[PDB]
Order: sequence, then C-alpha cells, then structure tokens
Amino acid sequence: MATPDQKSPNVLLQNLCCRILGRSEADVAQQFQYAVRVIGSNFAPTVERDEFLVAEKIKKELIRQRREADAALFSELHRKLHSQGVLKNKWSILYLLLSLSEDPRRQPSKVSSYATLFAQALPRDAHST
Amino acid sequence: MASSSGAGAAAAAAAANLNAVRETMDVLLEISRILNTGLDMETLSICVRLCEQGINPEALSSVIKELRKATEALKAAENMTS
Amino acid sequence: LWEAALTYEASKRRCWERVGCPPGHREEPYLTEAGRDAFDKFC
Amino acid sequence: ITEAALVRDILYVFQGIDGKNIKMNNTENCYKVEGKANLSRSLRDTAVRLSELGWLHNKIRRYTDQRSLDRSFGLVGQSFCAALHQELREYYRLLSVLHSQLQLEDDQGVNLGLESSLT
Amino acid sequence: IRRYTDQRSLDRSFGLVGQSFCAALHQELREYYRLLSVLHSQLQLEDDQGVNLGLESSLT
Amino acid sequence: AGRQSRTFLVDPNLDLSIRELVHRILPVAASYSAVTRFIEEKSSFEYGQVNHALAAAMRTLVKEHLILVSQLEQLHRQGLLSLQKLWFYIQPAMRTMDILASLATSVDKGECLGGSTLSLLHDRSFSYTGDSQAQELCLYLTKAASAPYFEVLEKWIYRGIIHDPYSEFMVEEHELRKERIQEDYNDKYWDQRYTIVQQQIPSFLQKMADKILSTGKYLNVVRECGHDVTCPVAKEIIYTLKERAYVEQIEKAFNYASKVLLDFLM
Amino acid sequence: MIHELLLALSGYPGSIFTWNKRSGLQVSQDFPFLHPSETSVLNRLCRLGTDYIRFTEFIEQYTGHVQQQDHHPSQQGQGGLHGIYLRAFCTGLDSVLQPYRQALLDLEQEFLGDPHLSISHVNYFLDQFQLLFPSVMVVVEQIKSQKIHGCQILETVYKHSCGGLPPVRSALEKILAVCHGVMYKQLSAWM
Amino acid sequence: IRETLWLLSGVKKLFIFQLIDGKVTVRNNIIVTHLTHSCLRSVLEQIAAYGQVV
Repeated sequence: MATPDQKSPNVLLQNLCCRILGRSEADVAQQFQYAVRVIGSNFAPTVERDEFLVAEKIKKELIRQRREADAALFSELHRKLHSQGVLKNKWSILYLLLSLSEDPRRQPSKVSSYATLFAQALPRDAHST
Repeated sequence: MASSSGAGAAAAAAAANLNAVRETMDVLLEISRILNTGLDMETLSICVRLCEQGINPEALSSVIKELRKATEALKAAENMTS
Repeated sequence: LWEAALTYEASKRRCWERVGCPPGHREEPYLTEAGRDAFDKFC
Repeated sequence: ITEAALVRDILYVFQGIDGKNIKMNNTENCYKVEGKANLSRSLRDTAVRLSELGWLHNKIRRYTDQRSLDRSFGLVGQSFCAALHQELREYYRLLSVLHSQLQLEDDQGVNLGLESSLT
Repeated sequence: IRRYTDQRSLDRSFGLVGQSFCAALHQELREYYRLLSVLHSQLQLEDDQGVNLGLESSLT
Repeated sequence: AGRQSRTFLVDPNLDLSIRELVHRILPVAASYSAVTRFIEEKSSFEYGQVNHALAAAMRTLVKEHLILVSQLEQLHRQGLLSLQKLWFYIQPAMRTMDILASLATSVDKGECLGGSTLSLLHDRSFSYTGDSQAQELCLYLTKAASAPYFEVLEKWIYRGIIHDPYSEFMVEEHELRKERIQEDYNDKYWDQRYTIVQQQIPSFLQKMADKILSTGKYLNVVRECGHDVTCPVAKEIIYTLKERAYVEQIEKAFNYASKVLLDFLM
Repeated sequence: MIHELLLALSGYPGSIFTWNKRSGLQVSQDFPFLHPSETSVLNRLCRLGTDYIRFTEFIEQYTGHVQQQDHHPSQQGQGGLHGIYLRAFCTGLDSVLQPYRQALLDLEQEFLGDPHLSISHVNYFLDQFQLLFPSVMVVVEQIKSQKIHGCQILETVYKHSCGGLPPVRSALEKILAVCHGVMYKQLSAWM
Repeated sequence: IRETLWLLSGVKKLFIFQLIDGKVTVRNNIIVTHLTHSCLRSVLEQIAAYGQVV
C-alpha cells in the first residue's frame, strides 16, 4: 500500500548505509557522517542530461569486455526502459550504474590498461545554475 | 520476388473488381432500359448503394417515385412561371 | 515506497484482445462454474 | 519532408528496400532520394551516406542468396555463405532494434525532444 | 595575447620549453574564453527571456 | 581542389562577426575532412599493417568526434547551444582534430612506412611534449601502432621467423642459396639471411637494432641447425615512453639466445 | 496483425496473407496501415512462410493421406509417397519443423508481452529458419521428383546430407538418423 | 478456446460450430479481435474437420 513519494535524503541515506554496512544506523554513525558530509554539498549542474552519451559509454565498455551480445541485449533493455515511463531521470540512473559497474572481466579477473581518452562527455557547466 | 506479392495481388484484385463493377453496371443499365425505369447511372448507383446498405426496396421505390413526381411538379411550375 | 510498491506481483495472464495493460483481467468463469454463490443467484 | 520519413527510408535501405522518397537508382547503382524539393541538401547528403551502406547491404544479401543455392560452389562456398548469413542476421538484429525504437517513439505519441529521439 | 600565441605557435625553433609555455597560455586562454562564453550565455539568456529579471545575468 | 584543405563559402549577406567566427571555426571541419580522406586512402591492405592500424585508431577517434557532434546536436535540439557555447565546447575538440590532421599530413607527406612511421610518431610525440591532451593522444596512437611492429619484433626475436607481408620490420631477409652458404666464401648465410632495413629501423629501437639483429640471426641459425628453440622469455612488447622496459626485455632475449647458441656450439 | 501473420505462418491464410495453389502463400493486398517498404519486408518473410506452407502441404500429401492399397506395395512408393522410408521421411520432416513451430509460438508469446515490438524483431528472430527451410525444401522436392523408393531414398538423403550448410547438415543428420533407424529395424528383422 | 474445447469434448449444438447434416460448420458471422475473418475461418475449419471426424 506504499505510494511513491519523495522522502528526505536522511531516510534514504540511512537505509542505504544500513544495507551497505549490514549494521544498525548506530553502528555506522561515523560512516554515515562522512557520507552525509560529502553528499550534502554536491549538486550536479555539470552533468549533461543526455542518455545517448551514457548508452554509448556502456556499449563501449561492453565491447571492451568482449560482450557484444550483451551490448545488444543492453541496447534492447534500454529500448524497453524507454518504452516504460516509470523513470524520469534515466541519465542519472545510467550514469550511476556505469560508475558503479564492475567489469566481470576485471570474462577474466583484470582489465587491460586504463588509457582514459578525451572522448568523455559534456560539461553542462555552460548554464547559469 | 518475395516482396512483390502484396501490392501486385492488391492491384490485380482492384482491376478485377473494377471490371466486375463495370459488368454489373452494364447488366443493370440493360435491365433498366428493358424495364423502362428511367434511371441514370448515378441514380442507379445510389439505389444500389442504398440497397446494399439495407434500405427497404418498397420505401426506396416510393421515395424515388415521390421525388420524380416532385421534380415534375417543380418543372411544371417553373415552366408556367417562366 | 516505490520499492515497497516494487514488491508487488502481477498476473501473467495476457490476451490478444488487450495490449495497453496486460496485467491480466480475470476471464471470470461462467455455465455453472462460478461456484455456490453464483448458483444461488441463478436459482 | 519530415525527418521521420527519412528514418523509415533508411530502415528500408538497411533492409535493402527502397523508401517512399528514397529509391535505388539502378543507373547509378545506388539508392537515390526522390527529387521532391523539400529535402535539405544537407539532409540529402546524409541520406546518400546512409544509402551507400544500404546499397552495400543489398548487394551482399543478393550475393549470398544467389550463391547459397549453388551446390556446385561446394562445402567451402556454403560455409562462406553461412557465415555471411550469420553476420547478416546480427546486422538485421541491430536494425530490428533501431526500427523498434523508432516504432516505440511513434507509438508513445509524445514529442519528447529527449536525446533518445532518432536523429 | 592571441597574436602572441599565433606568432609563437608557428615557430618550431621555439623548442619544447617555448611550446610548453605556449600550451599553458593556450590553456589559460581556453579557460578565459570559457568564462567569456558563460558570461555571454548569461547575457543572451537575459536578452532572450524578455523579462527584466534583475538577476546578475541581465546585461548591464 | 587537389590535396588542399576544404574551403567553405559563406553567404556574403551573413554578419561580418558571424562570418569571422565561422572562418575561425571551419578549420576543424577541414581537418575532419582531411582525416577522413587519409583514413580512406591508407585503409587499403596494400599500405601495410602499420598504416592500417593508424587508420583504425583514426576511425576510433572519428567515432568519438561524431559522438561529440551528436551531443552538440542534442543541445541544439534543446535550443541550449549558443555560438559562444559552441566555440567553448569545440575549442578542445578543435585542437585535438588539428593535431590529428597535422600528424596525418606529416605521415602522408613522408610516405612513412614501418620503422619510419614509428620514428615519425615518436618525433611527433616529442613535439607534443608540452600538450598533455596531445601527449595522451600521441601515446594512445603510438601504443596502438606498435602492436603490429612489436608483434613482428616478437616473432623475429622469439622464433627467428619473419612473417612480414609488408617488409616493415627493421630486419630484411635475403634468400641465400644454402648450398653455397657452406661452400661460398661469402657469408651469404650470415649476411643475407638477416639484413638490416635502415629505413625500417624504428627510432626508438635504433639503439638496440644490432642486438635485435644478432638475436634474430642466432635464432635463425638454431632453427637451421635443427634445434627447435622455444623462447622462454617471449613476452608482449609494449610501447612505453619513459621506461625502456622493452629494451631490457630485448636484452634478456638476446642473452638467452646467445646462451642457447653457445651451448649448441660447444 | 502479428497474430494474423503467425496464423499464416501457422498455416491459416487470411485476408491479408493469401495462399495461392500456384504461388503459395502471398500477401493478399497492400494494407493502408503498412509502409510499402514494410509491405516489401513482410512479403520477403512471407516467402519463407510460403515455403513452410508448401512443406506442410507435402507432409500432408505423404503422411496425412491413407496409403492406397495397391497390391504391389513397392509401386505405391513411386507415384504416391509410400513405403516405410516415406513414413520415416515425413516423420523426420515433422520433427525438423517442430523446432520452427516452437520458435513461432515463442515469438507469439514475446510479441504478446511487449506492444512496442515491431515486425523487424520477428524478422530477426525468424531469419534462421528463413535460411534453413529452403535447402530442406529443395531436398524434399528432389526426393519427390526422382521418385526415390525404399532404401534408395536413404542413399539420396545421404548424398544430400553431405551439404555445406551447418544447420542443414544437422537437420539432414536428424532425418538420416531416423531413416537409419528404420533401416536398422528392417535389418534386425532379417538377421 | 472454450467453445473449441467443448467441441473437442464432443459437445453437440455449439453456437459457433453448427452441425449441419452431420458436418460441423462454423457460423459465418463470427469474428475475433486478433484474427482476420478468413484466417480464423481457416483455423476453425481445420478444427471443425477434426470435430466432424469425432
């Protein structure tokens, strides 16, 4: 009987910390405070709300992992996700997942080099936030 | 050769339907002429469409006769007033 | 709340008469077979 | 001419099919955009760029279909045709995904100027 | 500044240190142009919005 | 017109300031067109694996450029793109494309092949020593370009086999009649089986070329002696700018081959 | 529309997909709801569907019909498909078509699941059978045309089994296995 | 589907499939949302042939 509603960052952060640490909020107070401090002053006006860049990055990562079939599956999944109107900030979710993505090859047990390229993305900083 | 079957068949069906309609209209025109009904192609087509749409033939015939009588009365009035 | 709502299961029943919400719609049995209460209503 | 019609034509060309406004010019052995005035010259050039790929696709598929039936090509020839068919299947899968995305965009009825629109 | 950068960017005889100095200057110039672009975008936003928003972005 | 940069005609009725901004920006697109022409020309198999790899890397960077352009297109579709924002966002991209185009034009003018191509890449990387973005780009390009050359080097040093379809390795083989190799006073076996291609000597390997030559000569002798030599030190050679780790690995391989040959002879 | 397409692919021709005894399964007409390029692609798939329909017709012709009791059973195999080898051939053909039927049902379920899927997804999914079916149809037509009888049919299947298409190779291997099972049963009876 | 199962269960006097001279015949005025009248008619005709046999 839960209706989706905007709950304060404190509640969400508390639940997140509890599940990540697997302990009561009392046992993660120091970690909670550190996370709260870092999170509390961070708004991304610089993030470009463009799903296409994230999708391209995901595709490139999958290709790097030699998972082209998985890349096609991901493309289809993204198409289905776009078909569903449940999520509004897809760019944010995709960016978060990619940042939190862990390479199964890193399949294997490591990744060949990390020659980060200038490719990257947009800076959005151009607007007067 | 695969792709062609829908549009080609549609075109052949349309041509056959047109020829069938022409044959039916010719038969109907001949019947009307033999019966001296006085119907033209447009009126005959309208009557055929009405019958296909379920119009009662007695009602339709009475309406047609009344419309013809009204047209004749209006033509007589126009010729007497002119 | 969305995630509490996330734990909701929905019917896999689909039909080719419905495409916009295929969450099932319960064919709703008929001629006896709707059970005792329907039979009593029929009587 | 709406861009969406060009998208449809490009999806057909990716299938090797002539669009409503883009047709294969056998004289140029290339898909040609119909000379309707409302095509931007830039849009025309982009269409030509995509139609070269569609022409290559159709040529390859014609070759595969023509040679797959020839038993006299032998087992190696049949194997080459099979590999080509597999790659063509992958290409067709990608094309199907793109077509489905365009169809979904049409189906949602909303003009979302979102980055997801097929530009 | 731009004339100096263009004058020195073409001189291969300036050597690696000279090129590095020019590169640093170009980076700072890029930052300056970015800032100028941001200010231009704010002024353009003020002109395009038609509202006399007394925001710091209004081109006074 | 010819191998010139693409020129653009701007409508004369355009704003002079707009026209000047366009004339300032257009060079990036000319570089793009030149790069595409270079990629399409050097993409033929005939140009050898090094040129093919260069073209492939250029294609990857072109893909990144197209992605950037698509993102700018998205911003334009939002109406959020001003000319100043465009200039700001494209300035780094403009510089990257210009560096790439200058490198392409230098390679094309020099007809650089194999070791000469690697030398040109090294020299260009030193020319961009002050531009960290350009330095990273050159490092990516060099690491990619060494792959076929380091593969050929590995094959020569570890197996003494020249699998060089394009004659890109610094060592060239000449067919010496083996019958006269024992008979003829001329060291046709020693001198013609392995020859140094001076033009194909990579500038980064020039200091080790003689040791490489000796290593491959020794391996070829061992194979011609009928001793199958599995090189235990065969490792992937990776281009590195600061560390000559490949040099130390080559020296280790040379010492291993020397020891094996000495034991065989004794 | 997808259900109608599958029904035609399931052997139920409709108003959109017309079956012609001479032309086989064909798209009946241009539909106003399809782009003409989409009509062309759909008819391209309909070529495979037509081949499937013709295969099903052949299956009915050779297994679905009662064997005429002509006193000499050896000659029943000539004009009409008859013989134990003919029954084995029909059984193998049906077994090979079973995976296609399963794939068609799975496609129907998937298309029922997602209303945003297009016919292109089916064309991707069904392309493997669009490559498989023509070669087996050619082999069957050769068997019919040469009036292969008894174990001589097995020899022809073996000759055709050496084809180059890996999927065709596997299918013909299944058919040959069934035919060899019949042959081995007869050999068992004799020995 | 239910009426088809009832026919296959050997029920007589079905509404869609009428038995005329011992032949199961489909009522002509039946349509389904997901099938063409001709396609549905063909499938039902195959089912009706099996039902007539039964």
